[PDB]
Amino acid sequence: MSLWVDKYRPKSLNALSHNEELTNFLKSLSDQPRDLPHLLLYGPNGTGKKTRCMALLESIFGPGVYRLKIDVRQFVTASNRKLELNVVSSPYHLEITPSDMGNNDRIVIQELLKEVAQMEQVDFQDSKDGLAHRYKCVIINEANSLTKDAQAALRRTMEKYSKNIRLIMVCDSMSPIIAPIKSRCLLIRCPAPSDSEISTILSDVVTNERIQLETKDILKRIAQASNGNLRVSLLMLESMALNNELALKSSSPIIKPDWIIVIHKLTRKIVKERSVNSLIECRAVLYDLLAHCIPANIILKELTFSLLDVETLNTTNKSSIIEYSSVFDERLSLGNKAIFHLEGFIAKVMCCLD
Amino acid sequence: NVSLYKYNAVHSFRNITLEFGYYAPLIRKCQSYKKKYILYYLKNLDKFSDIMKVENGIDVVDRIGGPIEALSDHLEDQKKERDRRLRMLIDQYERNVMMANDDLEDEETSFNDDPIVDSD
Amino acid sequence: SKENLPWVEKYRPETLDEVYGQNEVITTVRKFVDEGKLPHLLFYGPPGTGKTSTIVALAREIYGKNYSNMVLELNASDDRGIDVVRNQIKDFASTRQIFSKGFKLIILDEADAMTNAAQNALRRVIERYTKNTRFCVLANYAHKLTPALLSRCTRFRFQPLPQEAIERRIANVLVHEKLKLSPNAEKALIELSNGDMRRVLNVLQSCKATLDNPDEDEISDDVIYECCGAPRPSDLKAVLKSILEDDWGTAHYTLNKVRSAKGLALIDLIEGIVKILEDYELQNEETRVHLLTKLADIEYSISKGGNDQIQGSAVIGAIKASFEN
Amino acid sequence: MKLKLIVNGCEAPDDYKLLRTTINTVASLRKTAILRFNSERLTIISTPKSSLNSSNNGTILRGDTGQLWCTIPHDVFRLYTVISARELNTITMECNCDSLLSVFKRYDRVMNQGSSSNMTIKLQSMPEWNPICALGITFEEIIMHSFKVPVKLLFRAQDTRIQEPMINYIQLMMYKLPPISGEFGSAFHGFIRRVERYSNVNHIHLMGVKKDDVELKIIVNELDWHLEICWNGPLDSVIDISVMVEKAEQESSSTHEVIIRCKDWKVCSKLYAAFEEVVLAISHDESCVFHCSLDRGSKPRERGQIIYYIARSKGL
Amino acid sequence: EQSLAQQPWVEKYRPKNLDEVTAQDHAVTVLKKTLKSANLPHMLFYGPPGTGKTSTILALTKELYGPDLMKSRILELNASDERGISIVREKVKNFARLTVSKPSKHDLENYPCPPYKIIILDEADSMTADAQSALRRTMETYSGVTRFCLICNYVTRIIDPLASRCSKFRFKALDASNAIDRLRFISEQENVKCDDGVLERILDISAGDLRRGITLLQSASKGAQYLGDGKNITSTQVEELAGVVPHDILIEIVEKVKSGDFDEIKKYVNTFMKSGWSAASVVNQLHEYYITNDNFDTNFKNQISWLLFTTDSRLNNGTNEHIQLLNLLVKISQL
Ligand SMILES: Nc1ncnc2c1ncn2[C@@H]1O[C@H](COP(=O)(O)OP(=O)(O)OP(O)(O)=S)[C@@H](O)[C@H]1O
Ligand SMILES: Nc1ncnc2c1ncn2[C@@H]1O[C@H](COP(=O)(O)OP(=O)(O)OP(O)(O)=S)[C@@H](O)[C@H]1O
Ligand SMILES: Nc1ncnc2c1ncn2[C@@H]1O[C@H](COP(=O)(O)OP(=O)(O)O)[C@@H](O)[C@H]1O
Ligand SMILES: [Mg+2]
Ligand SMILES: [Mg+2]
Repeated sequence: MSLWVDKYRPKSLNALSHNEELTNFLKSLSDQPRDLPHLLLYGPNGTGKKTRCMALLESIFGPGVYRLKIDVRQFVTASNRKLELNVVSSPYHLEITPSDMGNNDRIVIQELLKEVAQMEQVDFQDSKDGLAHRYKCVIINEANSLTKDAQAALRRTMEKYSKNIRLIMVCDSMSPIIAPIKSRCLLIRCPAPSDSEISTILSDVVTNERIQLETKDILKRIAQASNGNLRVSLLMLESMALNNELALKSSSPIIKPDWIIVIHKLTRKIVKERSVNSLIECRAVLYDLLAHCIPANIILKELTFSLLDVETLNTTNKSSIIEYSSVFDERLSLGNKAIFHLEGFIAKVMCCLD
Repeated sequence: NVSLYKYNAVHSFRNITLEFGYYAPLIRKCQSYKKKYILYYLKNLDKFSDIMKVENGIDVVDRIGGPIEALSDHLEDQKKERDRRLRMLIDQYERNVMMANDDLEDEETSFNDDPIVDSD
Repeated sequence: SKENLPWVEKYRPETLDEVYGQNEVITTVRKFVDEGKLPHLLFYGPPGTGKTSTIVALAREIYGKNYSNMVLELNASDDRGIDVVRNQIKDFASTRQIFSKGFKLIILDEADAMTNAAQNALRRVIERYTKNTRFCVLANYAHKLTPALLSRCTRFRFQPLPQEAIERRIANVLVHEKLKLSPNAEKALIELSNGDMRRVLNVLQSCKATLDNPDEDEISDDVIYECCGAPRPSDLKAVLKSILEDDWGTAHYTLNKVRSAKGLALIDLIEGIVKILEDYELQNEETRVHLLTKLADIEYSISKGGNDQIQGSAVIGAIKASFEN
Repeated sequence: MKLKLIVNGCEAPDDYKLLRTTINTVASLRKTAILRFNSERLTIISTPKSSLNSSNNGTILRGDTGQLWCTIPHDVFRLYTVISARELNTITMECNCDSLLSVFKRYDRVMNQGSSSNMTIKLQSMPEWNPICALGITFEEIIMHSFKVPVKLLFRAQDTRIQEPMINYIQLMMYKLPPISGEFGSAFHGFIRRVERYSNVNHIHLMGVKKDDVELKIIVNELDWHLEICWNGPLDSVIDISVMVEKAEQESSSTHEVIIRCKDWKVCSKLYAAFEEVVLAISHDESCVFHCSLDRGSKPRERGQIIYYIARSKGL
Repeated sequence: EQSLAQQPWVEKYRPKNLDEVTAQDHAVTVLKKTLKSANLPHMLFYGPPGTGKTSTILALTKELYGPDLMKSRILELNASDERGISIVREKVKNFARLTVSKPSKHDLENYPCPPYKIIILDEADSMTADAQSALRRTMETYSGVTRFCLICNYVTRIIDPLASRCSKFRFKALDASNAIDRLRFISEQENVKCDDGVLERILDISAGDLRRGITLLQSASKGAQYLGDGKNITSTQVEELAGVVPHDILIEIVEKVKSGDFDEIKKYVNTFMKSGWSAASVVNQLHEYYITNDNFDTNFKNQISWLLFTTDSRLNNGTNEHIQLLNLLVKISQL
């Protein structure tokens, strides 16, 4: 069947079970949705932002928002480069991820979204006389990944055509969002669930799946290992249950993403040996990680925080590590090729440790 | 494509690179192994009804991008295989719409109380 | 029709006698046309110094009032690729005059926007048809011009407008309009002009608009500052004094009050303070280094937006640390 | 739920042509069509609100708002055996237009060959598969050719939700188009199809102005030059988050205008070429209705009706 | 009634005429007197987000021409449109060269109808330098029948020749001192009941952006209406809606920084980032706390001001919030 992440996905505002204040605020937003402003939900990845957006859409329109189909929209660049984008559509709303088009994301904003904003939605009234108009809802996934040009192109589209369109953007951090876009949106903070709420959800799933649990401490350990990511918590719960014949025990290992263990091994190697050859081996590991399309900034963050957890290191080493991490994160943001900056960070760490 | 057309689930590419690309294949591989074991036991002979729903040729059970070996026209062929599996997925969903729709709750019992009559 | 025009275009010089601040260049070109020995010309200079006006006036003097018939003018708004150079410019330069009126004139305004290929194609066109045609190039950035083109042209530099020329032009505008300007207002206008006549004319038009009764009201420096929203010298002096003498809290409060009084922008205050400090007598040279580096960094950061209060505190701290040396 | 029907093309060819045109338009307008079989008439409906059509989400992606309704009097069918236990013995189904169109095309081919047989249609329960049934269709070819089409029945609650649009008749201006069979038919047919000469034109602005006492115009402003097309020939005039669409103030009491899409205009042209009596109704900045009427008498008989409602593509 | 209540408050209360524009009188006076002088120059509006530039230009065009004539006298282009060099050299040039359309008798009797068109280039700072250069002589040559209006947030992105050609108008930041009246009028129109000082708090939080303040007020009004208790809105609710870190959390962060233990700071920051607080707001609050504190010396304040400036610049570059925040906190702890 479907993965437990999607199997037990809440489908309504009243079905939510953590961050009750956010649920109440969302319900207040849906009281009079006629004048609903553009929304920008920001929060840690995997906390349930898309789920809450879908719940709000369901409250405004109904369960039909969850009936989703996929279409392919074709775009042509100036150089005639033909490419395609996936548009997820429901009878009441549309879903797009322009960042999938990289530097061409702006085209998606200039051609597709604008057109959607320009075409007023009207329909014959079933009972009353005359047409009826309803604004279209559009969701922009990974808003923080948009290039500055696409964000600039969004401005007048949001303003002029507010009657026909209402945007709901979702992001993990607002730092890459340009100030004009933040000015045009209602900002909604989405806190991560606490360990207790994650454990409660996992225990509910366990009860539903008839999985024998030795003690509830296993769920707490899984929640701790997930670092507040409920999706990861559910995925590891399913993996552990399947690998243990649906009978979890305190001795059952906790499965973590493979790249995370790889980064931990890289950190251990960096701490142990510091030399040019060690740096070349670390570069090989970094290139292997990048081959799997892991973002460079995520790699840098994971490596930095893995290094900071090493007990043998002292305060000065950790301070130098965080300094270098900040500098090279800025370099990555302003750079073109990530390998230079990751290798430079590792070299600086090796110099400071030795 | 497989997820969208078999489980009505939409996931971002970023989440696939980070979480799903490793966890989902492992789960599907474990489910397939359990299904094979159960089938063998039955041949040699409801609780796990969600486990034998995995199709051998349609469900991905391998880590996306291969294993991360770090510290422990192929592209054309892969695209052709992806297009083929997408065609099969579209075929599986094409008939589902006409076959039945959720619509709303109605008096289904009364509908059966007035059955079609065909005779000359 | 001229009344409806903006002052920047309404007061465009029509004759070479109306171009001020370029006495040497103007005299040279006037005598060249008097002797009928015009060479290929390059006019290099910063914005709003009179290059386009000067060249158009020279064309008018050479060809009277029918210059449009034997002058080929091209600028950045037109396409000037290699094909254009090969066909249009070449055909115009290789054809006889309309009525045998001496030589033809080709004006390439804003030639620094032309591509390298077009400039390279222009070399032999300029050289071969020198007898029948003369070329005039205008530029603000010489690094965009190829060495060959620079070598082929006689160079004339349009300096930033001197103060006296600006005063004479302002007097002409004031007599034209029914406008009165105060000496302090004129001094402030010249100071903010930075040698650009366009800025002077635009600010004067805005000041006239600001007057409730321009028929009798006189423009004061306060009117100029209001129209431009720029800080007064007293505000800059007070801010610098507070930064260099008072404590952090007092300096922060003083900066906030001075900015909130008239909604001043931080970049304007930074520029004014930099100008003031450029004349300061510093006995330690590292202070100048730190001031310049930190203030340039703050200006660059401001150019991209950011947090205004943090930037102001950064300016205060940078000045204090630099002067602590 | 017996639905035994007999169709013959050699008797009353007007009815057969009307049915063929209705099925063709519904097939070209949307993938699936609703069929209501009443004790008095058969209604063929193409609406985006149908269960199968709403899946495509045409309304929110391409503005598919037009609604097509066709009424076929029971006199068209030689045998009309419709017995049901609902209001006025009404049986509702949702069929696929492609298969029905293919079957009717084959029937037309056979008829053109020279056969004079009859087509028998019935509702059957296919054991192969809102239960899904089959529309068994059989006919002879001078050889008993039989084909079956899947069909889905609808409940009373589902049937009642599909309602015909109602327009404000008092605030509606109707023009009687010249007959196609008349001397002016070709001129008006060319006039309607004129805008098709411009490939890049997507919207057309229809206007009707009093002062044969009315005139009709088609305006195009999507080109580099303003374009106006005028018909100077004779033309007689017949005497939730939902919000109301904003209507622009009328320029004058005797001018009615509306902006629509070119595809809807092509459909209207096809309808005009199909039928004889055609009426164009305009609701200023609101909608355009194409009404094709077929008249037959014996005690006048029921009037065959085809109504196509088109919502405004843009505001005025 | 529902039709009017179908718009967000920012668009619902967009100024209609130049009289409704607030706090920008230094330029509004000139623009208004242009209606009588008919001597409109080329304009360069520049200023921070949500200060009334687009609203001002739209109101000016409406007052100059009117609902009917505007459609033939105005050409608007913004970032959502293609604005390459070819566009500037063909479409903008063609419109600038267009003959002035004949006003109708009603237009002449009702509106001044100046004898020129207007080309508006909103978000002009997104245009390339070459495309900007392509406008230089088009603006001068056709100034008799066309006037240009460029609008931007970053004036340095406009090439110097274009800035010289255009008369410059700087839109000031809208704060609790110059924009309070408009916000109070908007609240009164919507019958929003709030405690004394709430509007000033909203304006202070918005930091020069009236659009953000209006959106915050609308959110607070929606929350109050949903609650339906009849009580006045409070500053705490406004702060919570605005994403302001609670004072107790900031105090905890300050004590952690004062402790100076790297591991405790790391753990606290890791737990803190789970809530999702925006790093910019935390940095701004820390700057306000430290710079205005009387318990620290001049050297500490200079160093912390430079550190905060560096961190804010890095964040503006679009960096990882967790890393930058941890680095800033560690640096402050080592001071
Ligand atoms: N020397 C001058 N004497 C009088 N007015 C001047 C002078 N230079 C500029 N102006 C004024 O400023 C306007 C613009 O002058 P231009 O000659 O077009 O500027 P420019 O030197 O061409 O700068 P660029 O390179 O085009 S940005 C003229 O129409 C005059 O009103
Ligand atoms: N000066 C002002 N007077 C009245 N309302 C204002 C003012 N400035 C902003 N607003 C409000 O904020 C909304 C947006 O105003 P805009 O004119 O678009 O701001 P802006 O300067 O264009 O912001 P940018 O530069 O596009 S991010 C308006 O519709 C008003 O509701
Ligand atoms: N209140 C809740 N109860 C149960 N599960 C939840 C809840 N909120 C979120 N989830 C789970 O978290 C998973 C990921 O949430 P999602 O919205 O994709 O995170 P993101 O904010 O990164 O989009 C979902 O599969 C969902 O099942
Ligand atoms: Mg010039
Ligand atoms: Mg704007």
